[PDB]
Amino acid sequence: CPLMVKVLDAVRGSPAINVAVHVFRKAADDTWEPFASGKTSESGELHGLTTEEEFVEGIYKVEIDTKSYWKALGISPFHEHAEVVFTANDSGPRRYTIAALLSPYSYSTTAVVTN
Amino acid sequence: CPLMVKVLDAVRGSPAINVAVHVFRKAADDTWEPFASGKTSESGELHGLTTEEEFVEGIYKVEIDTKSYWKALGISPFHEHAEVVFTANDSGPRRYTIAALLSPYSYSTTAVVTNP
Amino acid sequence: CPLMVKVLDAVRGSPAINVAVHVFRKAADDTWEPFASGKTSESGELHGLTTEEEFVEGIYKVEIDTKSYWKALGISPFHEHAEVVFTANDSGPRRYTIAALLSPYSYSTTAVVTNP
Amino acid sequence: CPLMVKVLDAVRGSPAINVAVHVFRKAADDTWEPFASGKTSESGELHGLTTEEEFVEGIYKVEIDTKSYWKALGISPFHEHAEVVFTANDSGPRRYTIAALLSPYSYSTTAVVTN
Ligand SMILES: O=C(O)[C@H]1O[C@@H](Oc2cc(O)cc(/C=C/c3ccc(O)cc3)c2)[C@H](O)[C@@H](O)[C@@H]1O
Ligand SMILES: O=C(O)[C@H]1O[C@@H](Oc2cc(O)cc(/C=C/c3ccc(O)cc3)c2)[C@H](O)[C@@H](O)[C@@H]1O
Repeated sequence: CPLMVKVLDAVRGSPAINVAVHVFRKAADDTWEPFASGKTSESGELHGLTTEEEFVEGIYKVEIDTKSYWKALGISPFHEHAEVVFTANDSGPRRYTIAALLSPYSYSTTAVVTN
Repeated sequence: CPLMVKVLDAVRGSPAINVAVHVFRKAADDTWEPFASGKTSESGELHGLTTEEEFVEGIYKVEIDTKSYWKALGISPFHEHAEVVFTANDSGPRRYTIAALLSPYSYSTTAVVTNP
Repeated sequence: CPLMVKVLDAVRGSPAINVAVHVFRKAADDTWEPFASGKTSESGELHGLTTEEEFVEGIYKVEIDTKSYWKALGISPFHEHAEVVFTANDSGPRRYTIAALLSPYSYSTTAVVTNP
Repeated sequence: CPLMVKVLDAVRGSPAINVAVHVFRKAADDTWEPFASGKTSESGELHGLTTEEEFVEGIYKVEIDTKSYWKALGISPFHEHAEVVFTANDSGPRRYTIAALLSPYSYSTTAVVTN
């Protein structure tokens, strides 16, 4: 599992559950091609997006659909989505975790890249 | 000034200086049209991107060129750019400050929205 | 103004208003002596805590009373207060801005340190 | 394990390893009594601090020794330590995770409280 996503809710102090996540890969023509998607689990995690074989070097975009999350909780949020855009590099460690901490008017995202 | 950007560097404890910022607006055909651009000052602020008249309702993307910023400092960061996407002015005109706190493998962003 | 505090509310996208702030300084005997206190303005800023003369070298604790802030808004938060502890002025006088971004189960804080 | 700590490094994009963590409980006289301590693991985590039986309601302080962490990496940091002060409440979910994301001049901490 070379790419995982973890999403946390800073208002409730919980994992952010049932958040839609869409991953795209940047194509040669510089458009964003759908790559993988899913919804976060009860633990705020989304595993199984891709495989080592398919996750080649390139630029990827992870879009986290924060607006729908907040609206489902009855809260009015600022963003349309949270977006994380990065280059996958083979010279780095093998596993990418993209973590995001959500608030209605803010977020904070880090990458944890490990062997 | 209805849209302003503030960027801080969490490594050095300073304003993030000379950070390029490109703003796009979603057009009727659903693509991202270039809207305004600039770079942060010595105070990490970017003023004067647009005007009240031009900043109409829509969906805007503020791309903060964090990779270019880190590379110019000779460091290899993780993200390409921090993107902030939001609907603006859909309850009338507001003033928006988009703030970002940058580290090489992480960034934070928040919005401060005021009603003049 | 060598020590200033800025607090933002990540729930409402606004300055955090009327947030109490207590600053302590570690005394020679190792306890936390009260140093200055104030509350944030309508802009979420707190100026005038101290002076250049009084703000000598030392270890300072800035306690931001986030629980009191959230409770006054009728919400039940997780932390008691955000504490920011740092050595100041140990390479000569500097100006410090302590910024904090608050949510009920989370907060961020960064420092901006400038040399006049 | 009612209390866990997770520490991440926002400069390196990694877990923060071998970070000292000290937990205190606020005593009746309002002093801070040592309660539990340890160093984060290779995954940036510290488990086994306490037990359900010992972790009673009260105010706790988790001090993360960030200054030593940064200095060991050759980096000059701003803070003496990161401090997380909170009330443990039995009406809430059973497990507290205190997460912290470190930079030299900044940090960000959340609580994930789950069943
Ligand atoms: O199940 C697991 O292995 C772990 O899940 C962990 O949850 C995570 C996992 C992860 O890869 C990253 C985070 C990141 C927290 C974070 C905190 C602040 C911020 O600005 C951004 C992110 C939390 C729990 O914190 C830990 O307590 C548990 O053990
Ligand atoms: O628009 C607003 O109401 C306010 O936003 C403010 O934006 C700032 C300015 C500043 O000096 C620091 C900050 C700190 C932002 C911050 C962002 C992310 C984080 O994790 C921690 C702090 C924000 C402007 O300083 C103020 O002039 C304006 O008024």
